[PDB]
Formats: sequence, C-alpha cells, structure tokens
Amino acid sequence: QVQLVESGGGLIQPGGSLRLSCAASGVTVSSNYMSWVRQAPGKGLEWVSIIYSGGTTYYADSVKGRFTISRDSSMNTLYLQMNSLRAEDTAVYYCARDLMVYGIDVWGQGTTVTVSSASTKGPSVFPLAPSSKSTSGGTAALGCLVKDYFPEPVTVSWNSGALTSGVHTFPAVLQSSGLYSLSSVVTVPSSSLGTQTYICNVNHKPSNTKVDKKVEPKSC
Amino acid sequence: TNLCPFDEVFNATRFASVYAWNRKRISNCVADYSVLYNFAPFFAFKCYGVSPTKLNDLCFTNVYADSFVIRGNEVSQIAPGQTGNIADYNYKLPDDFTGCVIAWNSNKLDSKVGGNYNYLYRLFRKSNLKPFERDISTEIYQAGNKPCNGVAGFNCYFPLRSYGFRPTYGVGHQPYRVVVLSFELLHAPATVCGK
Amino acid sequence: EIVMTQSPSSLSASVGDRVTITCRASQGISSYLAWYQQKPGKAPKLLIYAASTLQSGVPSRFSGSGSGTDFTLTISSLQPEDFATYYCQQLDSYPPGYTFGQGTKVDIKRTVAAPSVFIFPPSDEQLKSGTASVVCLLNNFYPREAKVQWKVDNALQSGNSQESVTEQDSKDSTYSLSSTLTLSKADYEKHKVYACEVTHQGLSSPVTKSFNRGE
Ligand SMILES: *[C@@H]1O[C@H](CO)[C@@H](O)[C@H](O)[C@H]1NC(C)=O
Repeated sequence: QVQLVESGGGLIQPGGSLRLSCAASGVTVSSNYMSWVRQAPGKGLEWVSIIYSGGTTYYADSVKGRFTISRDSSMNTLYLQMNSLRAEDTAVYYCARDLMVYGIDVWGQGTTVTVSSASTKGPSVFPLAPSSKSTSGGTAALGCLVKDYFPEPVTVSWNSGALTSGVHTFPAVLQSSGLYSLSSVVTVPSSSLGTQTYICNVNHKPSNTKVDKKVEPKSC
Repeated sequence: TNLCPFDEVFNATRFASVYAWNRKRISNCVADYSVLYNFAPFFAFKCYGVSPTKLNDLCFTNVYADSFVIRGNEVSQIAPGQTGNIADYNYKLPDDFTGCVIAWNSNKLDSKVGGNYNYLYRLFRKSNLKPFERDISTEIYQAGNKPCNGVAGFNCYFPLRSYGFRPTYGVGHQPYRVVVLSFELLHAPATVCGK
Repeated sequence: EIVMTQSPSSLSASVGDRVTITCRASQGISSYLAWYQQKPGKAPKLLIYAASTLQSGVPSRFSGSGSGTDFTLTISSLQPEDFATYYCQQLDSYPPGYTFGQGTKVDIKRTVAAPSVFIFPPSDEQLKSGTASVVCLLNNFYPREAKVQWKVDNALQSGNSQESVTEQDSKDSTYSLSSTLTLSKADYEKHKVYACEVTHQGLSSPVTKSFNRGE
C-alpha cells in the first residue's frame, strides 16, 4: 500500500490558521524530498514548499513567512502549517514525494482549503422563465438561478430526478460579494411546456436548505 | 625552498566529481598567491575570513586544495552557510570558514557533444554532510520502508546522478571547475608562508 | 524566475491522431523537465521525467523530446483515456519554483456545432430584492471558443458579467455556456433593450437574442 492521505483542510476566515496533514504508508517521509503543490479552482499547478531528507526546507515567495513545512518521523507524516491565510490561498493542496530529476511520482488525493470572509448562507432560487425569445426553433429553454450562497457546493435536480435529458448544471462562479452564483437549465420540446410542469430542486447542506421552485412561462 | 604545487591543482587536465572531491595537502612550501590574484577574466575569487592582499603576509600550518566540478547554478552553494543538493549532500563548507573559493567556466574542457556523463553528483542522502566530509558510498538509497538489498528499482534508487555536460547548454548548466583553498592555523609550526 | 510558456492552450483531436504539445522555458534548463496528465477531480499523473524518459506504467505511445528551452510531448496514437489536461514542469532546482506550464486541454474533435442562444430577463421575485440578473445561454456548441458580448441600449457592457462553461458533454461532445449580467434595480430600470451577442465558428454572423424591459 503506497499512498498519501491528506487531511486538515476546510473553511477558515482570512488571517486564520490551518494545519494540513499527510499520512504516508510505503514511502518514508524523513527519507524523501516531500513537496506541497496546490491548484486553485480552474488554474494550473503551483509549487508551495519542499523539505529535504537532510532537513533543508524551501518555500515559494508568496508563502514565505506564513507557511512552515514539517514532518514527524515517528508518525511518518508530512505537515504544512499555514498561518496568515489569504483568499488567494484557496486551492486543493496536494502532498507529494518528489524525485527531483525523476519527476514527482507519488501524489495524494488532495484536501480542499477555502479562505473567505463570508458566512454560511442559503441560496435564493429564481426562475429562468421560457419566453417567446427563449425558443430558437422547435425546443425552448428554461432554468433556475441559484444565487448568493456559501460555501460550495449545491446540488440541483429537476422534477425530483424524473427529468435528466438535456439538463446542464453549470459550475458555480464566485461573485465579487464573495458568494457563489450558479445556474441550471434544461431544454424541452415547446409542445410540453404547458402540459408538463418543471420544478428544480435545490439542496444546500451547509445551510440545511431544500428549496423547490416551479418555473413557469412569464405572464405579459 | 619548495614552491607550493598550485600549478598541479588548477592546471590539472581532469577534475574529480563533486561527490568524490579531491583534496591535495599543501604544506612546507613557499606559496605564490600573485598567480591566483587574477588568472583570467573569470573573477570567482570570494574570500571568507581572510583578505587576499594579506595572504602573502601570513603563515599557515597547512593549506588544503579541494577541487571538483559542478554546474553554474550551483556555484552559489560553495560558500559558508549554504543549502541545496550540492551543499547538503556533496561538499559543505563550515559556518566559520576561513579561505577563498575559486571557480571558472570550463565548458570548452568538460563538455562533449554527446554529453560528458563522467562528472557525477549525489542526489539522495539520509542526512546532511558535516563540513569537509566526503561520502563516496554508492549504496542503493532506501526511500521507502522495504529494504533494498542492493536492488535498484522503486523506492530503491542509485544515490548518484550524471551531469551530462553539453557545450550548447545554458550558462547555468555548463560545467564549472571549483578550487577551494582552506587556510588552517592550529597549534603547530607554520610552514606555508608567502613571498 | 523561469517562465514556462506552454502551447497550445487547447487542442482538438480524434482517436488515433498524433498529438503534439510544446513547452518553452525562458532560459536554458538543459533536460530538467517533466510532463504530467490530469483529469478533472483527480490528482496529476507523472508521464515523462528527465525531458524524455518514460515513467514506469505509462503506455509507450507517450514520448518526450527536446533539450535546453524547447520541449515537445508526443502521443503517437491518441486513445480515449488520453483526453485530459497536460502540464510541463521545470524540475531544475534553480531558481527553485519548479514552475508548471499553463496547461493544454485536449478535447474530443467533432464537427462544428452552432450554439442555441436563449436570453432570460430577471425574475419579478428577484427585482423585488433590488438586484437584476440577466442570463444568456449558449446550448450545445463546438468548439469551446465562443464570445459573448452584452449590449444595454446598444452600449457594449463589460466588467459586470460572469461566465461558466460545462465540461465537454460525454454524449455529443458539445459545450454549454451561461453568462450572468448583474445590475442594481436602479440601473436596470434606466435602460430598455437588453441583448447578448454570440459569435462562434458555427455562426457566419453574430446571433443576438434581445428583450425590452417590461414587454
Ligand atoms: C596554467 O597554465 C596556463 C597555460 O596553460 C597559464 O596561462 C596559467 O598561468 C597557469 N596557471 C598556473 C597557476 O600556473
């Protein structure tokens, strides 16, 4: 069993402190180049810190003076103490065994760290009504706007799961307010819009919020 | 009145690898530091703990001449209080180092068109080197919990890597010959003076 | 610091094609480079190390080449499990960093498909709150590259809109995009004509879906 298991990630307000753990089996942490690599949502990989088998540590410029990499040889565990956390530290954090010229061969599954000054809030669900302008030809589109919630994620279904074909639930966007916004639309034949009723089921476990919103044609 | 064999160290046709650096013990001779003052346009002449102009006026018990070859990106580690794969696992200088460090680009000498894999360096080691320690061990490095037993493979890697010096490489990856002169002065008769 | 410029940002290829990705360092790094494969939600996977050496367990269709500044990854015969995002890394320990490339997304190549454009006015319920969100939908199109331009009374709007793209659909290999234009209720009631203009390869001329506030 050769694997790395991360833990310790979660939600924390800016300036707070958070300690990530990396439990190893098979690979010995005190004998290897161990590195932390993070990846922000939708961005590329970024190296953070490394600890040599001899004890030499090296940190990226953006995390110098805030992060401290360490290890417990008896636990066979790698640690990353992250202080003075900022919003730009929000990323999935991988611990990995670095082989220098031989690449980075062993990666962990990753732990998610989210740094935001936002509180837990349930989303508002607004209907995206299928109008005459929302019908290109033969089929029309309708949907729901899941706006202003925190944190991730939300799950959206249609007619309690009975409607699955042609459904597109987009990945959320982070608004300037710090709250996520999300939309889920479905395309149906124009002939069924007034014999079949369409309700989107929005579930947000962080706020214990389940909301069922009926989407109907707009009334002129 | 023997002259200190400085010609034999700098003008040697072949240098040793950094992990198995050669050390020439120089003692009981008259040293000429004026030929090392300014050899060529290469001015890698950082002296620590001692002044260059004062070397001709000082007598030392023994003078050690350490010679090896590294890349350009690693010469910044051949200094007191440095870290890296070279400083930690190949050649470490003490924090109170008294001496001078000399280096010059030897791309026209130590780099072949097909890669000069003769020069090596140590990549894996369980702990850091003490000052002036030479580790020539080639034991398969055990990076996991399973013992290697001299079997190269996964978690069991050879602790030495080749440099592959090519003349078209970048300046930082071109070979550099380094000569470190250590000046010792302990309770002993001083025999290496200048003139 | 070394800057690793990777190109192209995205490429389309069918099964069996010969795929080539380019990675360029801002200065000579000799052979200190590695290639990685990553699929959404999964950890990265090492493919090539030491510029051109194949990692154990990687299929032989993968091969690396180049030295100094110009490096190329090559998939001789693209397989279905190879549609992913690939990165290059500078394993050189100077100047630390270990900079990664920008990344190259390899999606499934299919015929061009024009997007279906739908515009949604803000709901009366949301206008009661004080915020007006207009949504423009681009349904089932290919390729990924598509441009959405908001116009408010024929004034090109930028900076107050956000977009989101789904992953390539596992059945028809198309993309879908939503664009959310957000205004205060005050600014929303100051204007009449709201439109999103969609340009795409499958459209010979820009498509515009519009409404008038209150009709
Ligand atoms: C080494 O030899 C070169 C010529 O081959 C000469 O220019 C240089 O001065 C010599 N250095 C020493 C220390 O003798």
